Amino acid sequence: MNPYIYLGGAILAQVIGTTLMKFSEGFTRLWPSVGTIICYCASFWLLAQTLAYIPTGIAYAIWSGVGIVLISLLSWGFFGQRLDLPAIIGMMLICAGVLIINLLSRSTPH
Amino acid sequence: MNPYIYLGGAILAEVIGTTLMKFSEGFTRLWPSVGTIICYCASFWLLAQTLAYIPTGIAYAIWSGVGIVLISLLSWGFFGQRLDLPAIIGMMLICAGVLIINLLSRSTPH
Ligand SMILES: c1ccc([P+](c2ccccc2)(c2ccccc2)c2ccccc2)cc1
Repeated sequence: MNPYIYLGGAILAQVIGTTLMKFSEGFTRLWPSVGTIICYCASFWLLAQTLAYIPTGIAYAIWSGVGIVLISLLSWGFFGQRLDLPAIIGMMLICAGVLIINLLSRSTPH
Repeated sequence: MNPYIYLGGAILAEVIGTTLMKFSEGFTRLWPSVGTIICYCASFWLLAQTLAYIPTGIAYAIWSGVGIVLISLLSWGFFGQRLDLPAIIGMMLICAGVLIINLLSRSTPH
């Protein structure tokens, strides 16, 4: 795999998984439930493979924060698309997170 | 039960889980790896108990502020690393980002 394509897959898995679990309200359908756990385990594996390459606690927090803001922003657009302050600030936060991951990566000896 | 104590325990379970996940070094240590799975699942369960008494964004704001300091202290303590300039800005972004998004976000329709 490519580590950024795999990261995009992990972001996609987080978006689908949170939404699917929210709709399900628990484990309802067995194949969705097992598949959701497997997609999260595959996503978690990428963090374990990237353990020393970037500082773990800050990296997880930035990825998680970007993820829930992205999930909320996608849900907000589904409710109705607004050029409003939380959506604008959410995009700025995601852009700052992407920039901060580069800065964390380049302040970590490769 | 006491929900404030449960939330503190839920955060502690994540911080210990993340500490075990770093200690496990790419899944090489078997017994911390087994403990890691249990600690995150326990954190999720304690969080599930919490989110019947403290709302999701309110809980996330507390989790974001309290938890980062605790894992950072352990990160210096056992893994010998210091927060550099972009990591400090990242911590500021995590701390203030939840508050501004939660303040300016608009209510769910359903
Ligand atoms: C397990 C179950 C729920 C959460 P989260 C959350 C999900 C994704 C990214 C960031 C946060 C949540 C999301 C939507 C509905 C309910 C719960 C979560 C974590 C800590 C504190 C509050 C909320 C976390 C782990």
